[PDB]
Amino acid sequence: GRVRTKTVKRASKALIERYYPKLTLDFQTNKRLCDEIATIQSKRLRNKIAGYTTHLMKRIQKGPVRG
Amino acid sequence: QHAVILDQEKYDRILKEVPTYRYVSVSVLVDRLKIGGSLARIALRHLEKEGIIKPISKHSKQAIYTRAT
Amino acid sequence: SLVVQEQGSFQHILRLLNTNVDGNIKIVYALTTIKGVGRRYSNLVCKKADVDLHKRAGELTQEELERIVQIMQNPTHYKIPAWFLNRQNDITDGKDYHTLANNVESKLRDDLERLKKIRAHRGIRHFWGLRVRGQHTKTTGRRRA
Amino acid sequence: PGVSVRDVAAQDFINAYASFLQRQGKLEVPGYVDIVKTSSGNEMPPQDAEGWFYKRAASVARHIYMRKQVGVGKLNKLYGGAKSRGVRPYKHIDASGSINRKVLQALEKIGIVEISPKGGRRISENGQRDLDRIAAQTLEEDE
Amino acid sequence: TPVTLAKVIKVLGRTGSRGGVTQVRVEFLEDTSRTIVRNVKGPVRENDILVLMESEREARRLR
Amino acid sequence: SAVPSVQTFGKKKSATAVAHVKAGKGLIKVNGSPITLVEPEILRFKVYEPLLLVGLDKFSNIDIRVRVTGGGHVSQVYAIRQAIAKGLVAYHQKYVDEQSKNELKKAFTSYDRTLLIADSRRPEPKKFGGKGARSRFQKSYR
Amino acid sequence: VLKISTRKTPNGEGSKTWETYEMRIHKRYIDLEAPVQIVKRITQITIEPGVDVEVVVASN
Amino acid sequence: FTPVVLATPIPEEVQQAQTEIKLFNKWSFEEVEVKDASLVDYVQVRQPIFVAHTAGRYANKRFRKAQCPIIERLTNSLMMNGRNNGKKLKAVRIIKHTLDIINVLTDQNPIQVVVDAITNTGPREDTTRVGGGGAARRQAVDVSPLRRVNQAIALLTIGAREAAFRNIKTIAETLAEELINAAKGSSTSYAIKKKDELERVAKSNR
Amino acid sequence: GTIVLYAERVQDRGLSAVAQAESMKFKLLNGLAIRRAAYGVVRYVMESGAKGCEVVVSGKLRAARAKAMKFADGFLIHSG
RNA sequence: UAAUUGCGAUAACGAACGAGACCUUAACCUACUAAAUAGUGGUGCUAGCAUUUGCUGGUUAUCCACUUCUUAGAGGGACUAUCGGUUUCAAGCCGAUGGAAGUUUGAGGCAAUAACAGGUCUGUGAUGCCCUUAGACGUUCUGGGCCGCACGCGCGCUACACUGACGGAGCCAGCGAGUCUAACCUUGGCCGAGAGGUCUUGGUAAUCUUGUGAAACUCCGUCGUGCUGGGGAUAGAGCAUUGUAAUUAUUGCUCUUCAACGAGGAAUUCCUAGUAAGCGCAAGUCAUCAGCUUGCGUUGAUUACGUCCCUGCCCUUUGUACACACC
Ligand SMILES: [Mg+2]
Ligand SMILES: [Mg+2]
Ligand SMILES: [Mg+2]
Ligand SMILES: [Mg+2]
Ligand SMILES: [Mg+2]
Ligand SMILES: [Mg+2]
Ligand SMILES: [Mg+2]
Ligand SMILES: [Mg+2]
Ligand SMILES: [Mg+2]
Ligand SMILES: [Mg+2]
Ligand SMILES: [Mg+2]
Ligand SMILES: [Mg+2]
Ligand SMILES: [Mg+2]
Ligand SMILES: [Mg+2]
Ligand SMILES: [Mg+2]
Ligand SMILES: [Mg+2]
Ligand SMILES: [Mg+2]
Ligand SMILES: [Mg+2]
Ligand SMILES: [Mg+2]
Ligand SMILES: [Mg+2]
Repeated sequence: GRVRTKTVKRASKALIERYYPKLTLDFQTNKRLCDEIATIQSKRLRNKIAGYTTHLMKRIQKGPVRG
Repeated sequence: QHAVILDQEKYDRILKEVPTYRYVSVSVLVDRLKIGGSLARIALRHLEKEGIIKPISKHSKQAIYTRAT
Repeated sequence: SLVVQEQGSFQHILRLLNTNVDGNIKIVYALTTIKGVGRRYSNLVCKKADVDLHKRAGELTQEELERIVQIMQNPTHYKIPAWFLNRQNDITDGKDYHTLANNVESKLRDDLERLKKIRAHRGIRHFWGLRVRGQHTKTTGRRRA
Repeated sequence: PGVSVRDVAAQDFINAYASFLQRQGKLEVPGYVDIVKTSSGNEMPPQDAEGWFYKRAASVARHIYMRKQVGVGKLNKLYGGAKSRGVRPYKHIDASGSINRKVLQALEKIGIVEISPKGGRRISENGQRDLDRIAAQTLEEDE
Repeated sequence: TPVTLAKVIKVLGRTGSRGGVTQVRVEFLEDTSRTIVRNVKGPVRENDILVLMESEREARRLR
Repeated sequence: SAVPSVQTFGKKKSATAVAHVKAGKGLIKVNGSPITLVEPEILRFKVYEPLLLVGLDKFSNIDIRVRVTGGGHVSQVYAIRQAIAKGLVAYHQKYVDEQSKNELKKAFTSYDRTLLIADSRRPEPKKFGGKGARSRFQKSYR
Repeated sequence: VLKISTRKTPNGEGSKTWETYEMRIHKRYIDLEAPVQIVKRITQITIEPGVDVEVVVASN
Repeated sequence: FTPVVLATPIPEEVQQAQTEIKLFNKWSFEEVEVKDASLVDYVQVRQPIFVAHTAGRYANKRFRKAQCPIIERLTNSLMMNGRNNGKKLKAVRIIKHTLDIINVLTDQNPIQVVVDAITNTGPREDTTRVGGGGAARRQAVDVSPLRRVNQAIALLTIGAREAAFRNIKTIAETLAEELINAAKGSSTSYAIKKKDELERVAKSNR
Repeated sequence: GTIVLYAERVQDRGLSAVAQAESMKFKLLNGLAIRRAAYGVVRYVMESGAKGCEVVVSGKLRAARAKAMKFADGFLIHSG
């Protein structure tokens, strides 16, 4: 199954907190934003982050998310 | 034991019967008569002389013939 | 269309080379009942005897019979090549042969007796009853006899 | 209006030319041909003792006609078969080379083919013309 | 023969200690005023239709 | 001169069927030979299926060259049927107008037997311990 | 792709495990048309360990 | 049908009996209705197809299997017992032959003949091996509509398979001698004998 | 003449396993103590700016039944 | 959740190793850079059927243009996207839409701590100790042995046939390998039923072998259920190849002999998609010899999309008189 790891989610929270205005609900733009404000050592990882970060946004923007 | 040579008597059986069957093939001949199977195959070339039977699919493996016309 | 009849002419079961030969089975294969005629030999003899292979040995004129029997015991004389044969270059006579009938078992016996008389390795096993070509005997050919 | 053999069914074409070749009387069926197996791989000799040689000749014609040049080797492997080895597993085994050669020698005797540069046989303009002709014949087998 | 059609409404889960028989709830098709739980041999999803022989019974857990 | 042609291809396993489509009197040829002859046999209508789903007439104004490599007697068929199909639409992409194209495009995908999207299944590598990629040599224990 | 496939084990005990090594050999060529000074310079100015180099005259 | 010409021929039996209706090998898919409901949605006879062979990709999800034409599921379930595996080409011909035998034997649509066969053969209720206790009894349950289609073909193909073994008859023939004796359950059918006995066992041990 | 041997020093021997490996060899060969030889190597690598170091001696340490000892300090990975 | 994978619950807070990341390989790219050792369109020169222009070939460069197909560099690409159903409406699971791809995308490489008297001194000029060291346990030479056959056991191969065999005929792969102070891959020509022989040839190789024209398979025909032309054991006779040397048959060929085997008791192995199964092929070995293995691709499914009933394991609860740890 598809469970995102700590290093992933750990990054998403970290990104979101200090970049909420800069980020959107769209995967591809966010994906790009990662190349600027973060230095990720591989593409799959970077997308995976960009993907979960975009996931939280799409529910953050529907009510405050626990952490 | 079957029959691998025409008996004339056996021959009469054929054309005075095969148009009974609305389905005839290699086997169809064998069990209703006691044809060889080898000769069954020649009897079927033969039985498409002046179409005593009519074809719908002729194949190496399987032959499908129907009643007269 | 091989749809023809034949009256009393057809005669099932005839006799060749001291063998009894089925008539309602194909010539090429009817003849292969004899100790010494396999498919490839029976296919060729027949060719050289002007015989219509599209036939059963229950046909075949008693004329067509001798014409076949003749070629079978003098094959090398009817444009049959020596390699096609089951005993070329004898060990006592040097002539190219092709044995048949009860006569094959005979020269099978002679051959064995031969190199048994001589008490060579190969001959011994035959007598004992072991396998004579270099196979293992440890784990195979069991139940014997 | 403008036929190649390439517009012909293979079993259609090659059946016809084998009959035309046989009828033509001119070829050269080798002295054996009644005793031969065509490959060590095979079990028995060809069942149409009469015209199998005609059958193969036909095939080879059309086969070199579609290529550039094909040799005696290739023809062994093209006509190669699977050999039973009894209690052992089957492998691919080439054909008799006399057969496919004697064809390729008795096919310049009627100039359908010829020797080629690079090696092997090519199709002659004599032959190329010959097949496309009897291609169209079995084409218009429609009355 | 009193054969009865029935439409699946909900897949409860899988009993049988093997895990071969699946529980289901059916909408009696002809008379929708009935709703019962049955056991199935094959793979069943929602909405497909079952053909009930003895139209009472109604079983539960299995091994 | 050089003719208005277009070029597409079809793949199915290791098969790769090159296609050439130019305006023409309606030839449709695979490996220098009429499509009506593609005799891996019972699958004949597997190569026909791009021609009759969209209308035989769309092809009267186009000459098709197909030729195949790789795969087998059966993988090739699927690879050429997909070449023709990907070709009719590509000609119509470059040379005609859109609204027409997605009559053709929508015709196929509603029926799609791969037709214009390449089946991506490939063989799986064998692993040591068995003749197959999942098949394991028989063991025996005690 | 060079391929060497053997057993991980020495002797012959344990599950019948195998290993497979590779050596990857990469090749390419570039064609030039240049005379006296540009020929002997370019063979040597472009040089680097691990990289095999070779230049060819012409014709046959 | 407005016969269009082009450079390379393309026959009239092609041109017409295609672009008009999508007949099978050349049988019409229309008007074939699944007699007996409940088994519908599973006996797929509604997306027409010329041949019984597709780049089938039906075993990733669970019931994608059901969007496979019941003809092809039949022609697939043919090709088995080691010496037959993979040989789908052969099976397809065996089928083409089967339908032709059937249409000769009883007019009608042989594709409707095949369907009718599948339906009346699939067991409505079955027996599962319950815990029971030592001499473990056998519980009686009904069976899914998906297995009814599955088991049908199975029995049926094994019907023709086992029949035509050491017998002169061809598979194409016994496939028809097993479908016709089942599309109107004569009980001279392996499947139909098998089905009535599953239920005999099911009406019982409940 | 067509072949010519050259000579380098090193890029800090504390970072090369081989130069270290042989150091444990010589140190042990020069009679040194098992555990001391271990840590002294470890601490040279570690003070050579490494991220970690692990030295594993197997064999007969205190004779008879053979054992193995692991002396590590810092950080290692093992995986991909 | 495949996962100490995560949400969370929280006297814990924050982290490292392992898992994941990572790497390889396989899928998409009409976007970039290129190509006589890869292809294609046109153009010359030339062949044939048609001749209504056309269809089909030949030409290692005739000459030009290109990069779709091929190759491999550089990047792009997916994140389980989008919507929907569930759920602490959390991690997530399911569905439908598109997408080359939505089972960790498929498949591997790597892989912590701790442990076993598990195997290997017969891989090593790795090695302690014992042993032996010129009637040698060293070394080399001649011959035999490892294969010896009442029988037990395991891995296989070929089969019992008609969804077949045999004969024609159609004809399609991918992974691979190959000769310097040398005799490897070998086309082609001739000869030979065959096996093989002989004269030449190309290639240190995307260039020559080789489109490795592979088998399964497809068509047509013969056979017609009979231990049959299914099956090919055992055996006789002969011809060739490797090698100093083939006997205790190295292998290959040809004719002949034509066994058991009519679906396999109790048991029992392996498998979830290009998979199982069937099919052959290259590579290792190799002078010769594969019924073995390592990979490769061709044909291509039924059944599951589950559970703890059996059998192993893993965590937790629990008992202990075990700790050399239920041998
Ligand atoms: Mg005999
Ligand atoms: Mg072949
Ligand atoms: Mg063949
Ligand atoms: Mg065999
Ligand atoms: Mg095999
Ligand atoms: Mg890690
Ligand atoms: Mg890992
Ligand atoms: Mg953890
Ligand atoms: Mg070029
Ligand atoms: Mg050109
Ligand atoms: Mg979709
Ligand atoms: Mg050893
Ligand atoms: Mg041994
Ligand atoms: Mg084993
Ligand atoms: Mg045989
Ligand atoms: Mg055949
Ligand atoms: Mg026999
Ligand atoms: Mg071995
Ligand atoms: Mg406790
Ligand atoms: Mg305790």
